[PDB]
Amino acid sequence: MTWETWEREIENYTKQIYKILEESQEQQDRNEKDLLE
Amino acid sequence: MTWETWEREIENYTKQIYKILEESQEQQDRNEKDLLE
Amino acid sequence: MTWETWEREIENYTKQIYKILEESQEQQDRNEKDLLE
Amino acid sequence: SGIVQQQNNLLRAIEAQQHLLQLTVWGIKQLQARIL
Amino acid sequence: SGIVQQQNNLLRAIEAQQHLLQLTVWGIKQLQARIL
Amino acid sequence: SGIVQQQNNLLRAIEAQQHLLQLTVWGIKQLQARIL
Repeated sequence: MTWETWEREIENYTKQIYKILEESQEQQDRNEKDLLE
Repeated sequence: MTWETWEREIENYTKQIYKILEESQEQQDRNEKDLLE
Repeated sequence: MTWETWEREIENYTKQIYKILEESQEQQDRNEKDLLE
Repeated sequence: SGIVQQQNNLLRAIEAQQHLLQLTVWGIKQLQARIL
Repeated sequence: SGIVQQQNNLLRAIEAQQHLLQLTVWGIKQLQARIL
Repeated sequence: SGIVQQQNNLLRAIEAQQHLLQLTVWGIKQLQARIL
């Protein structure tokens, strides 16, 4: 595997992780709101 | 630590986490089924 | 970033994680005890 | 439902991070094979 | 309550680990550039 | 019970991930010491 592919893979998984972290934050938000009310 | 033991520990924790993730996926599916039914 | 600030940041976040996971263990204990009630 | 959904979200995050971790292991091994 | 709070903490742990992952990527890239 | 067990599963995965992270840090430091 080339470092070029390695870099692309790093960027891709990093992008996906941040998407999942955003979803997780949003769901944590919903769950905390639901609990408090 | 040295590179031989490093390689061994990498393999060991890699297998460890794969097993836990597999167990987690199974539990996730079970929880989703139980919630629906 | 330099190798010196890299090392200190690794240490910083490692200590943070240990603290968060210790808290998480304590919470796991509580949730398991709650589950009986 | 929301708690179960969040468990799925956290599982997906950990799985994605494990892929990233495997890439870093590959990179360390690549560099190790050249340097030493 | 307790479950939702623990999900918060697991998420915080995962977020901190993401910082460590990106630091390890930085280190690998620095070494790679050096020896190319 | 299943939800509480899954929380433990995720905690265990994160802890294993942390051990892997610690190993990648060690490897990077070793390479750094040799190259710099």
